[PDB]
Amino acid sequence: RLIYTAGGYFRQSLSYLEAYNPSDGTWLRLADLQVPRSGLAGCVVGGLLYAVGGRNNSPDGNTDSSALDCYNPMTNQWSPCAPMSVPRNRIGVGVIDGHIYAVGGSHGCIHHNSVERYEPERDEWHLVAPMLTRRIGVGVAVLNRLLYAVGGFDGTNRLNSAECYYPERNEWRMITAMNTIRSGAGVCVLHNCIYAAGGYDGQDQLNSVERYDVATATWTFVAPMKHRRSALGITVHQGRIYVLGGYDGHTFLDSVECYDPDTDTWSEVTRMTSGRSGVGVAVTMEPSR
Repeated sequence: RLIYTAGGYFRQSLSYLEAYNPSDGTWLRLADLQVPRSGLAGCVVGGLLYAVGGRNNSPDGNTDSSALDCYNPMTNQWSPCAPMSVPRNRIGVGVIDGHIYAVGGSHGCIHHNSVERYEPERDEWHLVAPMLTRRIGVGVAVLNRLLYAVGGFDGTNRLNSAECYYPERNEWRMITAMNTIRSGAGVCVLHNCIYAAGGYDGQDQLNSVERYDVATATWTFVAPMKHRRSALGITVHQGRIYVLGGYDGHTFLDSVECYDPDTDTWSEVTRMTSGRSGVGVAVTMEPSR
């Protein structure tokens, strides 16, 4: 299994799909996305990689994207899927029961609180209950088949609140807020905790990391990253967290850091082939040759 990064931003939105091998350190260059996009999210269902939402910032135009596209590592080919009901730049997504939930994001000046669910076996999207909060640059994770939306920006204020979606009640409930306001943080599940790493609080890019224990409904700050960063990508591979790129207020980072939960330590393990922010990241089997 490899860490795949899709899209991103450096001066303009990007079409790169590259896959990192934590063992042998290589970055594999794979088929370009059909459209350059930044602010998208990535996920894997079955063994297929999905690129969801985002925005195409190009020298000739700037369009948010409702697109859903699917990458098959066995063919090294992208195929479109049915699109979401609206464009969603700076989206978060999570997977429950083999279905993809698309959460928040922006379309122009619209800041979504809406949420919709994709069923791959029908290739179709349906709207679900909207969040309590409009959230762009929202971090999303799934724990025990409940869907969490963490932080973001509501168009006026950046957020430390978090809320939780119950699929079978079709309702959102506020949970305990994070210690730190964060939009564009990296949010993932590791072991049985929700991690929120980095992001932006409206004054500084952040290197802090905190984690939510559902048993105690509390957020605790752990080992902070080496490099402050907003709009980073994040994923879990073999029991460790990987954060990719982002923006530190000056530079589009190529740094990749890795969190070992057993030692509560971060280390820099590689650099992307070029710095970028706003990627979609996810883990799936290695391609065929």
